[PDB]
Amino acid sequence: GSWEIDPKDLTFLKELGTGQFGVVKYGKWRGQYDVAIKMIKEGSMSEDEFIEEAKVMMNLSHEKLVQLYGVCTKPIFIITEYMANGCLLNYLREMRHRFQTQQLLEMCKDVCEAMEYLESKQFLHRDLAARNCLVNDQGVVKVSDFGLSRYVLDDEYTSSVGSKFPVRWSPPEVLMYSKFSSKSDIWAFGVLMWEIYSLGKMPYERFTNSETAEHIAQGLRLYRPHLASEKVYTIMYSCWHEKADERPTFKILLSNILDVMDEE
Ligand SMILES: Cc1cc(-c2ccnc(Nc3cnn(C)c3)n2)ccc1CNC(=O)N1CC(OC(C)C)C1
Repeated sequence: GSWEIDPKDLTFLKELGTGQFGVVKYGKWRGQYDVAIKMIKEGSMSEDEFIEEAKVMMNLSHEKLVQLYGVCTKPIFIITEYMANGCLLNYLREMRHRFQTQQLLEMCKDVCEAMEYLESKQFLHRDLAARNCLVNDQGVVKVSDFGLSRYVLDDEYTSSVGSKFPVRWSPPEVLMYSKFSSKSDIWAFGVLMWEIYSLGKMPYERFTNSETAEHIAQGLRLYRPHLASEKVYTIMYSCWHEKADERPTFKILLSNILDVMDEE
């Protein structure tokens, strides 16, 4: 099929790590083109549902999305774009980079462009956070594994009380009522900007998940990272309005980030 990649066209070269579905490896497709290969461990994925949605994910084409090239469905494999510099979260925590804030702003812009595109397709990421962003050889950040949360069978990940749930990237109405929308992706983007300007600090670093959920339920918020200007903090803070309707769109966040870039 159009979505299906012949696994005999793959050459496995390096292990990259382990995620919710198991090992990811680096390799080549037809001897020439770098790819990342997710080897989906048995029982970790609702596979038939994912296969049908891979038809829609293939067509989600934006330069700031980590592209899904295809799937191996005859473990099943997911074949994606390769990002030489790995995960954004680990990238931010490498102090050797000595990032300027203009560089941090450009990572935010990168992610916001991917997400303005997904929102234009009415497609929700559902687990946006720095761990689900990757960095290529030119320092470009792209958004990875968008939509994949729907096919995770692990109950610790899919329940809002589970140990693996993205509590610290979740708006109040997700934590209280499981009400997901474009505005929960907005909430998580603001936490992501906070992670970037915090150089990979855990949000609510001194709190448990349970204490975070009570905190944000009482109206309390993350506060300004040392490297965020007042204008940058205003942008991320706009994402955390208690009323989902009063949060910006990604088109509006993109205009604000572009505005501020004119100041560095
Ligand atoms: C290990 C790994 C590598 C990659 C990957 C892809 C492309 N390029 C590179 N490059 C690179 C260079 N160095 N390193 C170390 C990596 N890496 C992508 C994901 C993962 C693991 N997460 C995972 O699979 N998840 C599915 C998602 O599910 C939730 C959203 C529900 C989280």
